[PDB]
Amino acid sequence: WLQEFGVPHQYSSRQVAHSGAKASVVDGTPLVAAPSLNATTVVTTVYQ
Amino acid sequence: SFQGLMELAHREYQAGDFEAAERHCMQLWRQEPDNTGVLLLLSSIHFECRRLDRSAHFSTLAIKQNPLLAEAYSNLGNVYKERGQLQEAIEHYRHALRLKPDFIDGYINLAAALVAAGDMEGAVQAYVSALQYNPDLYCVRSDLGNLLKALGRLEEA
Repeated sequence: WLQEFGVPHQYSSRQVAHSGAKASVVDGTPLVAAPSLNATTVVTTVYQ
Repeated sequence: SFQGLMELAHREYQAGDFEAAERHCMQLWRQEPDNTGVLLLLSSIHFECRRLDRSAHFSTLAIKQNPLLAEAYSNLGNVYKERGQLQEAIEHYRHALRLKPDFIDGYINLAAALVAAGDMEGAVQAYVSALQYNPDLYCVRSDLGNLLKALGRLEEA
């Protein structure tokens, strides 16, 4: 650190202690759906 | 009509109705119990109108007079199809298309019986034999297509 002498700030750069509050954060809830039928088939002569 | 080939009951079958045709064939088979295809008309009428066992009885009469007619077997197999005995229908369809090896509609009925039963490949041969007999029955070709798609062999379907 002494041989550094680059950014000493007397050990006391920013982020010095203080009376800080706390942040607040968000979130919600998702709903759901149900998919219906998708078939698409056809025949011609099913009777006898 | 009277004293002639009274195909008028056939005309009513084309109309799909029964009453006049039904009594007409009754009167036929006590005036011309000579043809049996008329009795087949009767069995057919009973078929669509859900007169099942009457169809069966008249078919059995058809079996008296000429047990060589594959089509009585065809109708018997149809009866079995809507009354469960599908295996007997299948062996009847053997019997029929042994009697008339170049008959188409028997192939169709037995293919329906097969797909009801669960053997696909036999039905494939049914349809294919139909086709090599007739390359023009496009409806049966589409039926082929539905079966093959049910087997997931997409591209050739």
